[PDB]
Amino acid sequence: RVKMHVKKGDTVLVASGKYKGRVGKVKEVLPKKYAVIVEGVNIVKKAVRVSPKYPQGGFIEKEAPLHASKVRPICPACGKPTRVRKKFLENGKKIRVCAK
Amino acid sequence: PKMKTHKGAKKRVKITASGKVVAMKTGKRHLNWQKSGKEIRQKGRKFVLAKPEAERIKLLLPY
Amino acid sequence: MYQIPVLSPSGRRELAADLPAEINPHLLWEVVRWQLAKRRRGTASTKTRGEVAYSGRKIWPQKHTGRARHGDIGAPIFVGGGVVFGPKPRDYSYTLPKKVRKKGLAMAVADRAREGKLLLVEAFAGVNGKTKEFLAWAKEAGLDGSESVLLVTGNELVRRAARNLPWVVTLAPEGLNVYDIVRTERLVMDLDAWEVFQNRIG
Amino acid sequence: DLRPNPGANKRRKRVGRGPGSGHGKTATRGHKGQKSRSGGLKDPRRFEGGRSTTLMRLPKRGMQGQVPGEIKRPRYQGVNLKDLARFEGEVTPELLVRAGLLKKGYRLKILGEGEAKPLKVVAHAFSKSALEKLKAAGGEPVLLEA
RNA sequence: AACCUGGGGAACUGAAACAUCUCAGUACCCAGAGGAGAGGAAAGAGAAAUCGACUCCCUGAGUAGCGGCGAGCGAAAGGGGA
RNA sequence: AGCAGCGCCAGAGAGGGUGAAAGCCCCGUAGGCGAAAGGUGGGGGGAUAGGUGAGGGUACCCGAGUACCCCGUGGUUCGUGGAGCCAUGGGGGAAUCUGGGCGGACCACCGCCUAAGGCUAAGUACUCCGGGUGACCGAUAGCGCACCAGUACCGUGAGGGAAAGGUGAAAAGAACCCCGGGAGGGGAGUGAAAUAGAGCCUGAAACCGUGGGCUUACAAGCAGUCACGGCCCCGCAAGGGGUUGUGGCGUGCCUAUUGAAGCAUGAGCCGGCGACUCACGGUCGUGGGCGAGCUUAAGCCGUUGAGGCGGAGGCGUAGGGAAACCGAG
Ligand SMILES: [Mg+2]
Ligand SMILES: [Mg+2]
Ligand SMILES: [Mg+2]
Ligand SMILES: [Mg+2]
Ligand SMILES: [Mg+2]
Ligand SMILES: [Mg+2]
Ligand SMILES: [Mg+2]
Ligand SMILES: [Mg+2]
Ligand SMILES: [Mg+2]
Ligand SMILES: [Mg+2]
Ligand SMILES: [Mg+2]
Ligand SMILES: [Mg+2]
Ligand SMILES: [Mg+2]
Ligand SMILES: [Mg+2]
Ligand SMILES: [Mg+2]
Ligand SMILES: [Mg+2]
Ligand SMILES: [Mg+2]
Ligand SMILES: [Mg+2]
Ligand SMILES: [Mg+2]
Ligand SMILES: [Mg+2]
Ligand SMILES: [Mg+2]
Ligand SMILES: [Mg+2]
Ligand SMILES: [Mg+2]
Ligand SMILES: [Mg+2]
Ligand SMILES: [Mg+2]
Ligand SMILES: [Mg+2]
Ligand SMILES: [Mg+2]
Ligand SMILES: [Mg+2]
Ligand SMILES: [Mg+2]
Ligand SMILES: [Mg+2]
Ligand SMILES: [Mg+2]
Ligand SMILES: [Mg+2]
Ligand SMILES: [Mg+2]
Ligand SMILES: [Mg+2]
Ligand SMILES: [Mg+2]
Ligand SMILES: [Mg+2]
Ligand SMILES: [Mg+2]
Ligand SMILES: [Mg+2]
Ligand SMILES: [Mg+2]
Ligand SMILES: [Mg+2]
Ligand SMILES: [Mg+2]
Ligand SMILES: [Mg+2]
Ligand SMILES: [Mg+2]
Ligand SMILES: [Mg+2]
Ligand SMILES: [Mg+2]
Ligand SMILES: [Mg+2]
Ligand SMILES: [Mg+2]
Ligand SMILES: [Mg+2]
Ligand SMILES: [Mg+2]
Ligand SMILES: [Mg+2]
Ligand SMILES: [Mg+2]
Ligand SMILES: [Mg+2]
Ligand SMILES: [Mg+2]
Ligand SMILES: [Mg+2]
Ligand SMILES: [Mg+2]
Ligand SMILES: [Mg+2]
Ligand SMILES: [Mg+2]
Ligand SMILES: [Mg+2]
Ligand SMILES: [Mg+2]
Ligand SMILES: [Mg+2]
Ligand SMILES: [Mg+2]
Ligand SMILES: [Mg+2]
Ligand SMILES: [Mg+2]
Ligand SMILES: [Mg+2]
Ligand SMILES: [Mg+2]
Ligand SMILES: [Mg+2]
Ligand SMILES: [Mg+2]
Ligand SMILES: [Mg+2]
Ligand SMILES: [Mg+2]
Ligand SMILES: [Mg+2]
Ligand SMILES: [Mg+2]
Ligand SMILES: [Mg+2]
Ligand SMILES: [Mg+2]
Ligand SMILES: [Mg+2]
Ligand SMILES: [Mg+2]
Ligand SMILES: [Mg+2]
Ligand SMILES: [Mg+2]
Ligand SMILES: [Mg+2]
Ligand SMILES: [Mg+2]
Ligand SMILES: [Mg+2]
Ligand SMILES: [Mg+2]
Ligand SMILES: [Mg+2]
Ligand SMILES: [Mg+2]
Ligand SMILES: [Mg+2]
Ligand SMILES: [Mg+2]
Ligand SMILES: [Mg+2]
Ligand SMILES: [Mg+2]
Ligand SMILES: [Mg+2]
Ligand SMILES: [Mg+2]
Ligand SMILES: [Mg+2]
Ligand SMILES: [Mg+2]
Ligand SMILES: [Mg+2]
Ligand SMILES: [Mg+2]
Ligand SMILES: [Mg+2]
Ligand SMILES: [Mg+2]
Ligand SMILES: [Mg+2]
Ligand SMILES: [Mg+2]
Ligand SMILES: [Mg+2]
Ligand SMILES: [Mg+2]
Ligand SMILES: [Mg+2]
Ligand SMILES: [Mg+2]
Ligand SMILES: [Mg+2]
Ligand SMILES: [Mg+2]
Ligand SMILES: [Mg+2]
Ligand SMILES: [Mg+2]
Ligand SMILES: [Mg+2]
Ligand SMILES: [Mg+2]
Ligand SMILES: [Mg+2]
Ligand SMILES: [Mg+2]
Ligand SMILES: [Mg+2]
Ligand SMILES: [Mg+2]
Ligand SMILES: [Mg+2]
Ligand SMILES: [Mg+2]
Ligand SMILES: [Mg+2]
Ligand SMILES: [Mg+2]
Ligand SMILES: [Mg+2]
Ligand SMILES: [Mg+2]
Ligand SMILES: [Mg+2]
Ligand SMILES: [Mg+2]
Ligand SMILES: [Mg+2]
Ligand SMILES: [Mg+2]
Ligand SMILES: [Mg+2]
Ligand SMILES: [Mg+2]
Ligand SMILES: [Mg+2]
Repeated sequence: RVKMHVKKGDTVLVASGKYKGRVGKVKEVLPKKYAVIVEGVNIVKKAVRVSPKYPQGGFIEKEAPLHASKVRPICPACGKPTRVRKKFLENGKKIRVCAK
Repeated sequence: PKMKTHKGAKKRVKITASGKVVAMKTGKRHLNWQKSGKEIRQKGRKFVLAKPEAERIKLLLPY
Repeated sequence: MYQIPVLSPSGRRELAADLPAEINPHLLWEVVRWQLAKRRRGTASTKTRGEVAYSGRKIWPQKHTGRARHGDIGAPIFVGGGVVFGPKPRDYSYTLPKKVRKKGLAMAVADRAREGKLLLVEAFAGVNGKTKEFLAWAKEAGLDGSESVLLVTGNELVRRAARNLPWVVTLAPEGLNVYDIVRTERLVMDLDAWEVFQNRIG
Repeated sequence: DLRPNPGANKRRKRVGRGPGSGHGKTATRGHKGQKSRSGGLKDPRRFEGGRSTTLMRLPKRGMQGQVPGEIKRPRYQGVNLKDLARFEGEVTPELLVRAGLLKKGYRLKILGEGEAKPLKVVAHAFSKSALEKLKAAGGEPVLLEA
């Protein structure tokens, strides 16, 4: 509980470091470590693989998780904080001064 | 906590208004048998002490 | 001294006062110390060789053992052992004579007034608890914020204003204490609060 | 005035002495050097020699006690008419206790040195010599009775 | 866990030995109570023709007094409070 | 998130986090909403149980092995004291208001209170549990336990009882090649950094080792010091650093002692742990407030690192005497 945070799976800006300014859809959000997967921090793992099955695993430079604080959601206007407004029934979240 | 007054010494020693300590003359109750009228009279009055006067002061302190 | 600056919608009518002249630096200190000592909380505590988990058994015979010579491990010379004169909880406060509490209080205010920083205001355009308002009022009041200010006043709304403002410390009328006074560079207090200050001393 | 430089005015000086150092008070305690300086000597003020304490003196004090204890008897407070003459009007036990030198003491008894101002002085007892001073310019209101 | 009440109840130690005394009705064993427990509406206090259940704090007071009148031990009424 | 530039919020500039030092990036903070369900709840309201009178006659009742007395003891400040009051193990043993207990033996007087049946909230104590705060600790500290500890291990048992925290921002945790059986290395590669490489931050000291400089096989020593000389090393020189050839001189440290280099004590060496404190009262000194006055204690009100109120009480203004008493004596 309460583990919830900023955004989810969608479009987001990265105000981090090595990938400052960059923008992209967050393909994953792991709340346990409070980090999210975007398209920015992607480092090269040399490892063949941890599990012997499937001989070739990948020298892949796949996406590395990223602290969920350096990424900010976004809308028609670039990079915005997140207010929330209760709809005529449900509970939707408007941006700095617009909708959704 | 709270020093207790030494009752045994209050019961036998009054401190003067200045700071002196007075008490009755010793040896007048028992040894007696027939001593010069001078003795028993000299023994009637009270006296002042010296150094231990300060010792005994440090008991009747709350007093 | 006497003549204190006063501020009102009508203008800067400079009034006067009755506060003493001689400021005893030391006396002031005593009172500041006293405030800071009463607030202390004797929360610091350690466990004596007595209050400690270990047993009581003598560790060795003490004879033809060839070892040193000991009792229980709880002994202070025994890493893990009890502490020697380690702090226990205790009260750090005392009753500083009332006469002095008043003396210092006057002298503090008096001092701040003699430097010419005591401003007795009255006009408060700051209608509600809105920092902006007070920030404006103070701007036109000569309080650019280049100086720490002990704003004393009865109005809880005026509080709301300077409350969050960093370079300012709000405070109730009876809250007057030499510490917060001396603490700040400027002192500004409502005339109604100056009346209650006058009640304790004036 | 700022927080710097209010410090104690050159004589508070919490300079407590530290006995384990190596210069000043050193190997032994502040003073010690011997034995039976280790945990505590007898009293010794009122007490120790080992011989008959100076308790050789003797209790003359009679009435020194009794089982049920103290007897409830009226306590007379000596109040000099010198301090009495200080203020002026009509001195009664009420006034002297309200502010002065009574302190709820059971009774009042004016007396002694000083010069008597003209006024009624209600007390519970008057010194023979005290009755003269006030008689020579005032009234002598004695105590109650019932 | 500790707090509480009742039944039973030490010694070291202090007294610069020690036996009364002190440590202490403490340590502890036991029975019981509960968010508390105990106490509680006078066959009271005690000197004021006064007070007005009980408990708790401040004071009274290291007073009164007890005491191999040693070491030590140590109330109550009354007054200010909850 | 530093620094420079231009802004903005603030009933919120407590704090924590984010690759380093952010009011405005994230979680919060100020301010403000909220329970179908369970618990709590006279605070507000309602209801019931219950209770409420004047004068006169009668003298029926008003707590029994009880009061009371005596023997033995306990409790209280009370240690047998002149020894009451309360309680009661043993023996004797009443009365019902013309009754009966108490006011420190006992008696009379005056006054107090109604024993021998029971119940009663609050104020009070504590802290296993939750939270908040710290001129509290920071892994030899702090709880015995920051870590799968009342564990391992020890003891028949009761019981005793440890050690042990930290890669980095991210695992990116080092594919592939080379030596090797492996372990471990060497390249390569990641990383800001790899003597941050995995019980991995920093990484001190004792202790072991490799390389270099000065030095030593006719020499006698608490191991140093003073001098001169030689060799090497920083600077042009003047100077300074290192080393030791010869000469002069020279009885370890601590403790304890009349006396120790002592053939008196203690110490293998290094690192860490380790001993004059606090509470109340007292006495002298000292800084300051007030002054024949000075000062508050619980507590109440305020505050949430604010004070104020509260004179009950204490010390002081008179002493002397065992006391009655007297009083500048
Ligand atoms: Mg598959
Ligand atoms: Mg491959
Ligand atoms: Mg004299
Ligand atoms: Mg005789
Ligand atoms: Mg004879
Ligand atoms: Mg003769
Ligand atoms: Mg004679
Ligand atoms: Mg006294
Ligand atoms: Mg123990
Ligand atoms: Mg244990
Ligand atoms: Mg022991
Ligand atoms: Mg034992
Ligand atoms: Mg032996
Ligand atoms: Mg040995
Ligand atoms: Mg230790
Ligand atoms: Mg340990
Ligand atoms: Mg250990
Ligand atoms: Mg410890
Ligand atoms: Mg207070
Ligand atoms: Mg502020
Ligand atoms: Mg010295
Ligand atoms: Mg000493
Ligand atoms: Mg000892
Ligand atoms: Mg001793
Ligand atoms: Mg001795
Ligand atoms: Mg002898
Ligand atoms: Mg004994
Ligand atoms: Mg003795
Ligand atoms: Mg013996
Ligand atoms: Mg006892
Ligand atoms: Mg008992
Ligand atoms: Mg309660
Ligand atoms: Mg109860
Ligand atoms: Mg009850
Ligand atoms: Mg009861
Ligand atoms: Mg009961
Ligand atoms: Mg009672
Ligand atoms: Mg209490
Ligand atoms: Mg007291
Ligand atoms: Mg006694
Ligand atoms: Mg006793
Ligand atoms: Mg006792
Ligand atoms: Mg009372
Ligand atoms: Mg009361
Ligand atoms: Mg800087
Ligand atoms: Mg705040
Ligand atoms: Mg900064
Ligand atoms: Mg921040
Ligand atoms: Mg909130
Ligand atoms: Mg809701
Ligand atoms: Mg609600
Ligand atoms: Mg209930
Ligand atoms: Mg209910
Ligand atoms: Mg409800
Ligand atoms: Mg209630
Ligand atoms: Mg009804
Ligand atoms: Mg009627
Ligand atoms: Mg009749
Ligand atoms: Mg009859
Ligand atoms: Mg009948
Ligand atoms: Mg009948
Ligand atoms: Mg019955
Ligand atoms: Mg009786
Ligand atoms: Mg007894
Ligand atoms: Mg008895
Ligand atoms: Mg007893
Ligand atoms: Mg007792
Ligand atoms: Mg006896
Ligand atoms: Mg009986
Ligand atoms: Mg009858
Ligand atoms: Mg009848
Ligand atoms: Mg009858
Ligand atoms: Mg009748
Ligand atoms: Mg009858
Ligand atoms: Mg009597
Ligand atoms: Mg009568
Ligand atoms: Mg009575
Ligand atoms: Mg009854
Ligand atoms: Mg209660
Ligand atoms: Mg807790
Ligand atoms: Mg360690
Ligand atoms: Mg360590
Ligand atoms: Mg744990
Ligand atoms: Mg874990
Ligand atoms: Mg072990
Ligand atoms: Mg075994
Ligand atoms: Mg052990
Ligand atoms: Mg790291
Ligand atoms: Mg890891
Ligand atoms: Mg990890
Ligand atoms: Mg390896
Ligand atoms: Mg490499
Ligand atoms: Mg490298
Ligand atoms: Mg390497
Ligand atoms: Mg190195
Ligand atoms: Mg490193
Ligand atoms: Mg390596
Ligand atoms: Mg390895
Ligand atoms: Mg780090
Ligand atoms: Mg080694
Ligand atoms: Mg070796
Ligand atoms: Mg040689
Ligand atoms: Mg050159
Ligand atoms: Mg030079
Ligand atoms: Mg030489
Ligand atoms: Mg000597
Ligand atoms: Mg030798
Ligand atoms: Mg020997
Ligand atoms: Mg020896
Ligand atoms: Mg030694
Ligand atoms: Mg040896
Ligand atoms: Mg050693
Ligand atoms: Mg006290
Ligand atoms: Mg002291
Ligand atoms: Mg003196
Ligand atoms: Mg002093
Ligand atoms: Mg001076
Ligand atoms: Mg005052
Ligand atoms: Mg107190
Ligand atoms: Mg109020
Ligand atoms: Mg409050
Ligand atoms: Mg505040
Ligand atoms: Mg006096
Ligand atoms: Mg004279």
